[PDB]
Amino acid sequence: LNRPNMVSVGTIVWLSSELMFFAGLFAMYFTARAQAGGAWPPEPTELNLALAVPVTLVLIASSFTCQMGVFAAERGDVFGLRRWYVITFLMGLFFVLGQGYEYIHLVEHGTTIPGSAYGSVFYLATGFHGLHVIGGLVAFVLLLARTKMSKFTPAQATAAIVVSYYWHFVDIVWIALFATIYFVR
Amino acid sequence: WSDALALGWPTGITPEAKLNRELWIGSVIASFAVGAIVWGLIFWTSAFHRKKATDTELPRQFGYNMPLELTLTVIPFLIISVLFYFTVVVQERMMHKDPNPEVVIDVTAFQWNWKFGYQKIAFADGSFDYDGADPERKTYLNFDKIETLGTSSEIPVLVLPAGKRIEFVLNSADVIHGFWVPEFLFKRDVLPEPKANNSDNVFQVSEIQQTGAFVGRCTEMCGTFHAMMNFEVRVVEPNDFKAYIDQRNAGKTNAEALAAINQPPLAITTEPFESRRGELVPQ
Amino acid sequence: MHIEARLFEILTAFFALAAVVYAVLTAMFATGGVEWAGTTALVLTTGLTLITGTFFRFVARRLDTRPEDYEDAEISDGAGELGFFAPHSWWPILISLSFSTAAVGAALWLPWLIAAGVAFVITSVCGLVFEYYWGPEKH
Amino acid sequence: SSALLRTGKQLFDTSCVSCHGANLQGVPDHGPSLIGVGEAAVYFQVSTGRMPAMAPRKDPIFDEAQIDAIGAYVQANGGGPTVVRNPDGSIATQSLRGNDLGRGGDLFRLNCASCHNFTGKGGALSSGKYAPDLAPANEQQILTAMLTGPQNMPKFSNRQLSFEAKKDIIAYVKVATEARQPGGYLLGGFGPAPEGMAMWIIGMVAAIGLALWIGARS
Ligand SMILES: CC(C)=CCC/C(C)=C/CC/C(C)=C\CC/C(C)=C/CC/C(C)=C/CC/C(C)=C/CC/C(C)=C\CC/C(C)=C\CC/C(C)=C/CC1=C(C)C(=O)c2ccccc2C1=O
Ligand code: HEC
Ligand code: HEC
Ligand SMILES: [Cu+2]
Repeated sequence: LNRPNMVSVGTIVWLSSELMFFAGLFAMYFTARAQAGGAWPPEPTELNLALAVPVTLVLIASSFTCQMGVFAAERGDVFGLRRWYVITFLMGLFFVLGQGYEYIHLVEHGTTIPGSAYGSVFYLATGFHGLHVIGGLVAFVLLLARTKMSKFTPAQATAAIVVSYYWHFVDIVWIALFATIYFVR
Repeated sequence: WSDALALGWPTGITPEAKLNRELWIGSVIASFAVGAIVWGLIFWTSAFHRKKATDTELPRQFGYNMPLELTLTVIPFLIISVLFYFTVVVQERMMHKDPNPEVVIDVTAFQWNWKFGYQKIAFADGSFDYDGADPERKTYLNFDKIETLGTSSEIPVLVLPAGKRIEFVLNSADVIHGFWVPEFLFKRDVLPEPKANNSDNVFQVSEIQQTGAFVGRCTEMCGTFHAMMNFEVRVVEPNDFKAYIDQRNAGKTNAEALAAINQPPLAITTEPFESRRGELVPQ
Repeated sequence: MHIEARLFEILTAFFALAAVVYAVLTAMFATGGVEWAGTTALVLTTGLTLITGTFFRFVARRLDTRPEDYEDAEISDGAGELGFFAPHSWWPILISLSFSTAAVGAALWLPWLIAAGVAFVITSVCGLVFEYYWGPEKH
Repeated sequence: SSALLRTGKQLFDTSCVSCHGANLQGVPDHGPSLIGVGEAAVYFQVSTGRMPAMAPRKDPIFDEAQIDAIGAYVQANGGGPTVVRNPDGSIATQSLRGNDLGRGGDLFRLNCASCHNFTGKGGALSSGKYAPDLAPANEQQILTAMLTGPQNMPKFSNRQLSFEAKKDIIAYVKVATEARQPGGYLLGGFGPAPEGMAMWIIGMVAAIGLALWIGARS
């Protein structure tokens, strides 16, 4: 029975809704850029492309690690699943820490949320994505803990798969945000 | 006879208002026709009651009449296309903005009152080259020399000439307001930063046929006393208008400048009712 | 699953057409140029429909006909054993109470209440996720 | 100067004249008299964003030298308290801070703590209104508020509370709102209500969790 997977359908449609949420955020950002004429990144702001690219590379690497974990999960092997998902969790935590460090260095040199119109849209566009990353990390921890406490079944496999493409959605959203904020300007 | 088919629309004091009223009456007649036909169909089909003589024979169970679907989907396209054509025509004929008006009023809306400016007068007869102030704009609001300011005890009155091209430039100090004079059959929102919000805060009327007093309301949501932002428009002849402008250039209030040309100095259409608190109030 | 994919594909086509038309017609003939809000909204609505329709198409392209996708199917064809459907549970109301606590702490700016609500949300979601997987107690 | 100040008040058709009148005698409908308060009342009411209104603290509209103008205008109509300036032209920041702390704390507990708190937190008053937290308040703002006595707050004249005592109280407040706590996490600055809540939600939860782990259930 169960020719298509039901948790998969649910996760896909919910990911679509979250795409609409990020649509709202992108609209907020794209407006008020057309109002800043000239040096539209204002008085004190300078983005650090020497630190923005490594964290993106780590995020893509984590996506690849998660896909490898999915491959390990499709065959009834739980230990490879665990290894690859621990690696993915660590890479994601490193991304989050790098983003926080960039936040600190950017806030102690000017740009703040109540300081300018650019700081507000920048911080809201990136912080909600960071929150989604933290949610994905929590999901990873819960999935691993659940694998520890019962026999490995196709339901466990399905859980791994749906968590994986949630992570992939987060990664593609970050790619869009990065391309929009650091290159297009 | 057409006073009933206008559903309460006041007869306009402006040619664009007259055109709008014609379009409105035509559309209302069309909608009444369609609604009457549909009501007739429903009330007719409500005579197909179950007859007691009807045996154990259900109705014809037909369903799925295919060409009727195409017919009833092709006619409403016709009606809506005709209405859209005429709507586009009238809405282009309602926002014209010729470059050479005769009077330019600067309307400013703030928290629960109005302020009018008299920016420029330039009559086509050849006369009345008036001007504005701009020594103090130090950033989007407009300041002039002859300004009519309303208060909670006196309602602002905007004196305008009859039969002249008038232009309005709308600006708000804090929040969104609305500029509705019902006799114009037209209204527009008053925005804080109209340029940074890509809005056209400028609109013109060709002439005002009648004379006298007309009311004006706010049509936004502004806060507590949103229902207490009324104003009045007084339309006089260009001679009374030159008399008023001169009596105002000589330092005089709006009420005195109005009493100088034999006009009631206070608003006769609406009255400056107190900022009320209730009926049982301890006054 | 042909009709689901076809529905979402029709929606995607219409949304993409509307998006591109609105984008170019605001690039021209507009008081300030591109509108930049409705354009983004329509583009990402098209993206939503595209994601869902593409997933459904990929699922349908590698699946045998189901008893509910085939007329002349019999009710004895679906005979078998369906999935697992949860009986009674009290974790949803606790999740809702935790989320409401965090929401009240965000409405009235109280960071201690926000943190307590977040911790309660984590705890109750853990309880919901582990409910049918805890083993017997090890004594 | 006083000329742009009159324009500051008069041409502020949105802000000033509708509530108080161009005579500054006070419109009976909207606003009080406003004839005897000096530049101190203006500097407190406007720089804290409480003035021109439609009453929590907000960000001020007028910033650049059009506050001191309106203050000089209000003062020129009728005398009153003035803003304390450093002998350079600016408004005093460090010079307003006193050196005596015990006296400042005694006077704070006697005259001020009854409404706000021991350490400057907020307080609850009757029928709605409250007393605010004193952490976001500036030092000239403390001085001017204590001089003018805003809504429901008593007016502490300079003849009943000397300027030296006011400086000591300012010092005590700025030290009580900026000092680290040598005990751990500050639980809000109130008494044992946060402490009892923390006990119930942290300590007792940890204890009952340890009991659930160690003991058996059946
Ligand atoms: C069981 C019953 C009380 C026996 C009655 C027998 C008979 C009727 C005696 C007559 C007495 C009648 C007439 C008067 C009653 C009042 C009187 C007896 C009070 C004396 C004190 C004493 C008896 C307390 C009663 C028992 C006590 C309240 C137990 C409640 C807690 C138990 C049941 C488990 C709670 C589990 C706990 C770890 C999780 C809850 C976490 C938090 C929300 C607890 C709630 C909570 C509490 C309990 C606080 O005390 C508190 C104090 C300050 C700030 C906040 C809180 C707070 O949030
Ligand atoms: C009608 C709204 C309103 C507006 C707008 C307004 N005032 Fe007020 N003002 C009041 C009221 C009412 C009070 C009394 C304080 C209270 O009720 O809490 C007050 C109090 C004051 C006080 C303190 C009075 C005292 O005795 O210490 C000052 C100073 C003041 N206003 C100045 C101004 C100035 C200057 C402007 C123009 C920039 C202005 N206000 C605009 C209504 C207003
Ligand atoms: C309960 C009566 C009461 C007393 C006594 C009192 N306060 Fe106030 N205080 C208030 C109220 C009410 C306000 C709010 C003023 C307003 O909203 O306009 C206030 C406002 C203030 C502010 C303004 C804070 C801000 O951020 O705007 C300061 C500073 C202040 N008080 C200091 C003091 C000092 C120092 C003392 C002791 C000399 C004191 N207060 C005594 C009730 C009181
Ligand atoms: Cu209004």
